[PDB]
Amino acid sequence: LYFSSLDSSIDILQKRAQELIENINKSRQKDHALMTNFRNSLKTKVSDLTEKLEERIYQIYNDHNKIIQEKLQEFTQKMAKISHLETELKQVC
Amino acid sequence: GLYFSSLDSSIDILQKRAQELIENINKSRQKDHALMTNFRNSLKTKVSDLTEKLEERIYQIYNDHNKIIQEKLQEFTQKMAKISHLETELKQVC
Amino acid sequence: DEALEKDLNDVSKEINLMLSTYAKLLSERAAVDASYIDEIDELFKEANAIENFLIQ
Amino acid sequence: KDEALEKDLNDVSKEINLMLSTYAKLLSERAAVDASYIDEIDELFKEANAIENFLIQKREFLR
Repeated sequence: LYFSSLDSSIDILQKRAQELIENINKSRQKDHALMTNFRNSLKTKVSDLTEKLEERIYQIYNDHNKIIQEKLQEFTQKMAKISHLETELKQVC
Repeated sequence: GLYFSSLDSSIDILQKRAQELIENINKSRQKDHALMTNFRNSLKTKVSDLTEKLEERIYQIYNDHNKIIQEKLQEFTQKMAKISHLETELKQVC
Repeated sequence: DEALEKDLNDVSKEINLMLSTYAKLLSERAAVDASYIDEIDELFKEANAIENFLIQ
Repeated sequence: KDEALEKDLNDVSKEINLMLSTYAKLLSERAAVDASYIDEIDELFKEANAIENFLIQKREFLR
């Protein structure tokens, strides 16, 4: 009578042990999924940051090229003006 | 005559300096465009390595967790066997 | 040029914050695992109590 | 444990700061090269301008 009561205690203890091991397994699976998705979204966010850095650097380089092209065109026109002036002086002299 | 030739030489020196400068700019651009891709390579690889080291330390922690859990499970199984044998003794005696 | 400086520093800031948030996540999950260790401890206590009564 | 995680977090932050600072240096040097090229273009234009002034005053004297 007493022995059967402690027998139910024994059954509950062993079965609690099995259920607890299964809970640990599910917890490990949940932790692994959380780890992998957080790592993935982190890498995606880093890719976005690299993308914006490249965008701003590209804008800087584009403005540099615009300035270089404008100054080169202005220099070429000044050179042409000097060439025409000097040809005129050649004619006169 | 001499003045015109001197001024023509100055004008040409200007022309050649401009040409040389454009060529220099172009070569520098090819170089810099290689450099930028090199940076995007190294940034992603290093961030992955750091995440790697973090996960490594975690793996050490979880390995210690499994070691402790296995020791306690083995002792608990011993407790269950010991209690089962004691109970069998008490059952049979009574 | 100014914006490049601001955004470089901000990028470093965001990456460090994100990696520390990852570390915190990792610690919290390991803490859950340790809590299961303590649950095994509770089962051990119950086993020892039953054994003590059975001895006497 | 958590302590080791914090210390390696420090190493991670140090390394990320190192890479971003090295990138900043890389960009600063490249921008300096571009600015030097721009200054060279400006100097070339000034030389042309001086030559043009010379021709303009010679032409005005001839007329």
